[PDB]
Amino acid sequence: ITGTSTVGVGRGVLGDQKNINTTYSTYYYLQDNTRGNGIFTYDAKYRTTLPGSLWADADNQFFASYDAPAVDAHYYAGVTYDYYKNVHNRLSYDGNNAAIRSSVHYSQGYNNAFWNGSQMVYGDGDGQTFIPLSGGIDVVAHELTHAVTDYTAGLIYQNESGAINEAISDIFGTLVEFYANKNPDWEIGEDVYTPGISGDSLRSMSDPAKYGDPDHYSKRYTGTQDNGGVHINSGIINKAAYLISQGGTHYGVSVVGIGRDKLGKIFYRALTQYLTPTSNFSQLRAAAVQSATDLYGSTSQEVASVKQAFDAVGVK
Ligand SMILES: [Ca+2]
Ligand SMILES: [Ca+2]
Ligand SMILES: [Ca+2]
Ligand SMILES: [Ca+2]
Ligand SMILES: [Ru+3]
Repeated sequence: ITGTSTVGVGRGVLGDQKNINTTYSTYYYLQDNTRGNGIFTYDAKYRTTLPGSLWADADNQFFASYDAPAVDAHYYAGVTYDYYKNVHNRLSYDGNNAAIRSSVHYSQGYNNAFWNGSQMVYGDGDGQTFIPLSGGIDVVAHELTHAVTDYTAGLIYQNESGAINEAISDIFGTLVEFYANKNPDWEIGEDVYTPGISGDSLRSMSDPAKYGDPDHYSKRYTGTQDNGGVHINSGIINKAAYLISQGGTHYGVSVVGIGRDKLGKIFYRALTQYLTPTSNFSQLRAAAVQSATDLYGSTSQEVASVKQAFDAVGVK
């Protein structure tokens, strides 16, 4: 909507107060004009018609329980925007400041969040398996990263390119979580998963096997469920990424860690310059090696560590 930029205040899903960029014109709307061509957050009102209505509030205060998922979808979209711009010089998900649109209160008891090809969509969870999923910065940045991938490598969402697509989203969702630097970890979804159980999450990058996901190519899933296991075999690549950043010895193979920033540069460059829609795991290894070669040189530790990491998960 046309209006003047303002700053509202509210509480997110986890009860934390944050300021949010809004737009005033009769109502205060969740429209942030300070980032690219705008960040816009919508109310799906428990139904499934999208995007629903641009979020309107009479007084620019967003402290009602119903407001919380919107506050966090809006704010963490901005954090994700900031990460890609400041860390990778990328302006929004298309690299040309496309508007970022999000809808919350999608459906009823909906235990998921997703990028639909055009926007982000967040369920509220059923209160048991999940609380509103925009409360998880890694979930928000994971699904916004699917938009980045769709505009760059274009990894097809099935089989190994699909598991790479998923891992790329887990990798950058986690790096955005470290960027925001609030209780960061290498798990996925922990802030919004199972409020009745502490210490768990949807997936783990540092030990995928904690949830029955493979941590080596010899344990890959080859059936047809889950689009050929894209949320399962993503564990193989998540482990590789974790090892590249943090190092460790995995099934006897030692990896020298090079840290998060370099993991992020290498995988960003792979995603945007070398991966293609049909890339498989072995092709990702090559892309990552070449990216590390470009950035740090063929004889670098960075290249050697990337190779160690893919050897450790059985990917040649
Ligand atoms: Ca209000
Ligand atoms: Ca965390
Ligand atoms: Ca996390
Ligand atoms: Ca939990
Ligand atoms: Ru996903």
